[PDB]
Amino acid sequence: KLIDENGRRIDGRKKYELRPIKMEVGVLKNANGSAYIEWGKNKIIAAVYGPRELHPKHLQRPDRAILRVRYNMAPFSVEERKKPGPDRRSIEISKVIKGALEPALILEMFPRTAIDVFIEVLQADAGTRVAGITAASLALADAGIPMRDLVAACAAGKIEGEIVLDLNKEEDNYGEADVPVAIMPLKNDITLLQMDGYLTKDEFIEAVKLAIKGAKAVYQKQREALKEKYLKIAQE
Amino acid sequence: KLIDENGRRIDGRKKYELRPIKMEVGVLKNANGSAYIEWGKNKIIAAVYGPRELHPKHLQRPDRAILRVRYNMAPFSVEERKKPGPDRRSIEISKVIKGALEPALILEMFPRTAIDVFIEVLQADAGTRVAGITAASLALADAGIPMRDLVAACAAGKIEGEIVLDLNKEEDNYGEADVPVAIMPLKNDITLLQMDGYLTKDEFIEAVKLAIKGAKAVYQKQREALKEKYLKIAQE
Amino acid sequence: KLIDENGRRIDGRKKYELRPIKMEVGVLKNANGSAYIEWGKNKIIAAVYGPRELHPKHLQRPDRAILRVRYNMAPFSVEERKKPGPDRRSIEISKVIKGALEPALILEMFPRTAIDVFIEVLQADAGTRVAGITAASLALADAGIPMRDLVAACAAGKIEGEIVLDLNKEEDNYGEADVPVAIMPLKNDITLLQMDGYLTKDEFIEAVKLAIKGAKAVYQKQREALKEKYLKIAQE
Amino acid sequence: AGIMRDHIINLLKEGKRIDDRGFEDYRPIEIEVGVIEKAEGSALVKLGSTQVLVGIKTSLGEPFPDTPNMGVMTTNVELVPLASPTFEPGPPDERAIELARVIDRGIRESKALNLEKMVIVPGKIVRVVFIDVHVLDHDGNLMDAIGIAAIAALLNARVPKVRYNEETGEVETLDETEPLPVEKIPVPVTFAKIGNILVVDPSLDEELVMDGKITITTDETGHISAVQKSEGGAFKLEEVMYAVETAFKKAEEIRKLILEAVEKAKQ
Amino acid sequence: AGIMRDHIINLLKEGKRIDDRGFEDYRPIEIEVGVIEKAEGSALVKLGSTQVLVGIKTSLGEPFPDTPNMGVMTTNVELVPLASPTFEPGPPDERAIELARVIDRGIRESKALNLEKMVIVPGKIVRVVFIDVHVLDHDGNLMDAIGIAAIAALLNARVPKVRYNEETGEVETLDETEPLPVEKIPVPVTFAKIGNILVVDPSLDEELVMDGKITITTDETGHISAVQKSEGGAFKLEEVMYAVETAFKKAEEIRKLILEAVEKAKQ
Amino acid sequence: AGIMRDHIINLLKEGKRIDDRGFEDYRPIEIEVGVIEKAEGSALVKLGSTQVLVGIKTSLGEPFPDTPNMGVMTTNVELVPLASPTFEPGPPDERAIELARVIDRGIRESKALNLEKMVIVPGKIVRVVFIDVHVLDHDGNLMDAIGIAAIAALLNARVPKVRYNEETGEVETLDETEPLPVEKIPVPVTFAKIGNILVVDPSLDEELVMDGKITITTDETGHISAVQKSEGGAFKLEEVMYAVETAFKKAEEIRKLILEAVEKAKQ
RNA sequence: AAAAAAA
RNA sequence: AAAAAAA
RNA sequence: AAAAAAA
Repeated sequence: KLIDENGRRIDGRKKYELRPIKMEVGVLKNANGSAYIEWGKNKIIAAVYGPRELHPKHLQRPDRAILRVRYNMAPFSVEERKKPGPDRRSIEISKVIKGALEPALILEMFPRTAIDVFIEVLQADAGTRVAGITAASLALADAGIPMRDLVAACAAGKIEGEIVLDLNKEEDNYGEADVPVAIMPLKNDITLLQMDGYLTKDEFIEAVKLAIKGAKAVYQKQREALKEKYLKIAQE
Repeated sequence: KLIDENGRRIDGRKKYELRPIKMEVGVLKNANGSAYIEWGKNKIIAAVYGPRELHPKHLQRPDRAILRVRYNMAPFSVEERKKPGPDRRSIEISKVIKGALEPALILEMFPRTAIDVFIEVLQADAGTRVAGITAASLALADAGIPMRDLVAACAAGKIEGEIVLDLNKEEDNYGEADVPVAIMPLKNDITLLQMDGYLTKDEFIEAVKLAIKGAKAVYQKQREALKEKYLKIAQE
Repeated sequence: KLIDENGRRIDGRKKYELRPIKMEVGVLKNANGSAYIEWGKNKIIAAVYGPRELHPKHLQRPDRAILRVRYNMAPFSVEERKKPGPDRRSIEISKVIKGALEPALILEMFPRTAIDVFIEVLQADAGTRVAGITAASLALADAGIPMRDLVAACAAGKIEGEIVLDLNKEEDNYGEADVPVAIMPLKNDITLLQMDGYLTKDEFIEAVKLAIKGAKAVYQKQREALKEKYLKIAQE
Repeated sequence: AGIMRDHIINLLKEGKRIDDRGFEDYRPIEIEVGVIEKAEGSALVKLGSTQVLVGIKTSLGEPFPDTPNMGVMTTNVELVPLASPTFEPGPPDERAIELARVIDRGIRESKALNLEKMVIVPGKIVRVVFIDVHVLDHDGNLMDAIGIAAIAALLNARVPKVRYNEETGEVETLDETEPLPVEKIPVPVTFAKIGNILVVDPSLDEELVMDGKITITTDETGHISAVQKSEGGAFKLEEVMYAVETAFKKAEEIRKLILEAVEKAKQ
Repeated sequence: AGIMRDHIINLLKEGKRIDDRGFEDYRPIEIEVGVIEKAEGSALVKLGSTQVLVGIKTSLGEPFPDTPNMGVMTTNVELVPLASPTFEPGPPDERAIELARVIDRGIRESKALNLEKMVIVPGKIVRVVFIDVHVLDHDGNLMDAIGIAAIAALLNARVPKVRYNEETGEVETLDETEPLPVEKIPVPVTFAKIGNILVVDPSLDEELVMDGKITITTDETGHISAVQKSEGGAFKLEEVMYAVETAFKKAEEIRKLILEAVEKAKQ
Repeated sequence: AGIMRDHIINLLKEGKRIDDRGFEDYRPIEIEVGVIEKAEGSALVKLGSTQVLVGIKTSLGEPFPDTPNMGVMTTNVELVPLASPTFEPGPPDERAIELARVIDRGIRESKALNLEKMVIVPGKIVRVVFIDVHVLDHDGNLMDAIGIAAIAALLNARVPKVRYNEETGEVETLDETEPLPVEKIPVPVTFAKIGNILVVDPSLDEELVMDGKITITTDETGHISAVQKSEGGAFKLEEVMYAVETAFKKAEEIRKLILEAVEKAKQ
């Protein structure tokens, strides 16, 4: 305390300001598509393989690809070294990130295949899941995977009684609510929505609307990351 | 002490008295057959699936179904919360319960299939394995699985130098022997026999004979549980 | 200290003396080939199965057998009881022992199959890996597996500033380097080479050359173990 | 099986559900509390044919280094193989893990179990509360069934009175029991989005065809203590708003059943 | 392979077994104790071609909260992949677990290892005894081979004399060793039921065709310390009675071999 | 795919590698240290397209019973699935385990991290150093990339100054940081043997066709702190000698890049 | 084909 | 189809 | 295709 001075946050961000975000696509040689995101102190890499052969066969769906997501934090990504392994949290995040990406994907285009999304969090600082989904979309697009839209994501939250955009760790730690949202911006289709905290209906809804504005500005940044890539190939 | 007064047990049961037993068949929607048993303070549910497709194929037997048993205690079923997971004991009990049920089953009727038996112990109080086998038989019969006989089971034991029927936890805890038996009552075919303790030959044999009389009275109760079910379908 | 008196080691071995080694082939009924080795206080059994059907199929190679190695220490093989389980060390040893044996094997002779090598260390006392590879070769030969050569193995090491042959536990414990080598002696082909310690180039090379002389004398003992076996079958 | 989507969607178009429920109706609910008498608390909940048992077991243990002033609560969901052919033996899979965490969050973040009132010796000895969820029959809507059962079991829980003896320095566990400090009654309410329609308390057949799902957990005080869009699909902001509002309404109807069950077991 | 059942059953009808053994004969037994000199005790047992090694390792540790007056004994059976193509790497499967537990029970429940004589400081420091069973070649009858080896290894065991120094309050581990307090010699005897015939010490080929199996573990004192009908099949009460009685007889013949091996290693 | 061996072997016969490197050339190396600012140390290393990140995190913990005078170092390599389609999720497989151990050995056995200078209270409180290796893109030669990254991250590491307060008896963690006691710079250099030719820093395409591989890890002082022939194949004694000698040369060229990166991050 | 939450 | 090194 | 027993 105070996470909101007057009316500035500990890093000097205003209530509706995002942390600095940099994203880049095509950062891995092995992966079919990849994106790297630095979102505040988050440093996150996303890879996609392929659509690819799905073995065990039993897992195959006859009409469509399956999406598999693994979100993982590197041991050195958090203040207290994290034992490698997944953990309940990373498994749940993997689940909601899959559920965030799946609707953007035209999965029936590649029957019987897997699309594997990997999110490695190299440094964590609150908002890894929304920054992960954001890099994941980029990686899917980077993989040439046909998509209805990108998925852009951003968290809004409550700190010191006030609805704010894009919590950092400190703010989330001492905060009253964290509300990550992912959207497919073109149709305003919410593919991820979580709320950890305690809000009134009105608070919650303003958080979601705020988070979406944040997601929309992240979406501008994704498109620009994609444009960047298409300018790179336009050479020569 | 004293687990045997004169000549009454702590709950007032005589030496050859069973705890109160209630059993009911068809208690689950998903399972192919199911039975619930309240045997003393044991509360146990048994489910059967199906005969069903057995994958991995390698596991299939060409001439017969396989029986698979999993006995499991819920964390809150015992005085000290039990970490979920199986444990050596529940794995061994699963093994002997399979070996208890298998002979009752006409497994060659369904080549290449699995019959999966699940015993969940919701509250434990000594005799879960024999009460589990008993509900398991009911669940197998409830599943329409052709059987040579039901398997009924009951434990006898030694407390304060005396052979008694159907130990409760206290009695088993401070007891000298526990002797669960399962039988196919029609042919007096013993499909489960264990002895944990230290007995003379004579003691052991009297325990087994006693346990069988207990199993036979449990068997009456199974048949009655099955009759109950066939009266229910006879409507209208 | 002193692990080198003048110039004798704690068990009275000279610097270039091996511990007492006994080896015998065909000690198991189930395994396709087996060897037992007592090398100092090492007591190690190696088994081979077969070439045999390799399931899961995906693992099969179309042109060749695969070699799989598991090195394992029994709980009671070490001073402090070793929890059963493999461990990083036994997994790495399994890996280098496979990489030690593989080149001796004419794997394309048995496409799509597995050759499974098992090394159980019943008592450990430094040099289990080289004694394991040595018994493993014998077990492979005992299995009638066509081989370009036996693989013989021996460790050399540095104790009290001096390059010595075949460390025992004490010597390895208080030693400056341990250098196991495995060779296919006929062509002087080094199939295993490890160095744990800190040596000059010259030290390291003399250790390797020494270890090879040790491996060559172990190789004489393998051949003699094989001769022994062929004398046994020559009856009648 | 896919034949089912079309039937379900089309019925939905006619304002109908396969079992004749309204879009906002729960299947019949049965809550029975204190059924595992060995446990400190318990609740058997049935949402139609979905059945879940929750047992509460408590002990005394050390708090987490970071929170020496809070008792401990931990939530585990076992999707036991007997409950569903989709449930395989083994450690919790992502479904079980998400159910546990969302339900835990609903309780934790509303402070429905007040962990601060579970301290015996600050920094050393606190009450440890295991919420152990045994799903017994999966016929859809585990999330709500598990949260209803969890909070009903916590309300049912009677735990040994514990006293720190100031003179011997020992903690004494008494025979007398007391409730847990349960102060709020969060209830998850869960909707399936099927096409452009949300339907509360989706049965398995509805979950089989849904596009996506959203759970809103709310307490008596008008607060939301958890939200979880789960599975795929997408919701419109106005669908969420609808869900939140309808949640509060359905949660309240459910809280009444919970309090009734809780009170009945004291009869 | 199934061709084998018919041959085995028919031979059995003629009072014969494939290896010309009587129905009540063990295959040749070899017991050699103290073979792993690093361990505190050990026994290599061969029942025909079945071979199992057991090592005893002891240390000092805390007793279990509930039993501050008892040392610790724990039994593990490793069905090592080298012993049998049916043995796969990994944690103990149900076969290994049942073998461990039945053999443990035979020793535990007969108090053959007297845990009360393994206390150094009540409630704080007791001897911990690991019975580690390494099955080296599975040619049938692991249960008896493992129990014979286990008790022979315990009889072979020499453990550091330990003294609680009353003045420094430290425990001192001395060089002098002493036996473990082994007071009974439980021996499992195991029968295969093949058709209507029980045959003691079934080889693998007999286990392959048996209907079921029963193990009776008895000590010198005429007591049964474990019984385990294992695998499927069914026994008649009179078959059990026969098994118990024949067990005591065979166990005694085996105890003599155990004591002899144990005594030989002291030569 | 096997088409590739023949092309690679034949090019090798003409003194050529697929990427026009000499037999003794590394692919371009990029070392960037201190990239994970939350960690105490870190290094991103690229050998061509192989990329590995290493993070150093330290805490204070108890030393191992046997070594109360040494801090703790532990090395883990995660072959994360994103790095390679050959990398599957789960605990470290033998590749990851061998990489960790060989790299650990290179550091440990050269005392490059001096564990003796990591003691706070002998026998009770030492620095614990986790070398956590996150392989991000596997394009061959993980061993060298991981060792370069590991030692560069250790050189980059700044850890809280810690003082044992002699009066309160507490350990105090200060804000001021200090380097770790890094005293040597072991660098693994790794060769692929392809036919009769060794080629340093094998790319994946070369690893795909190699016969075998050997890693020599050496420090500034002319000492070898680890050697590991890995995978199959066989080396001649004269190939090893060549490898050792060439290692020292290549390690030195690499040490210069490491020191430069390390120094640059202090700019 | 097995004592958490936050990061 | 998930705090080591040595033994 | 990896420190138990009892409950």
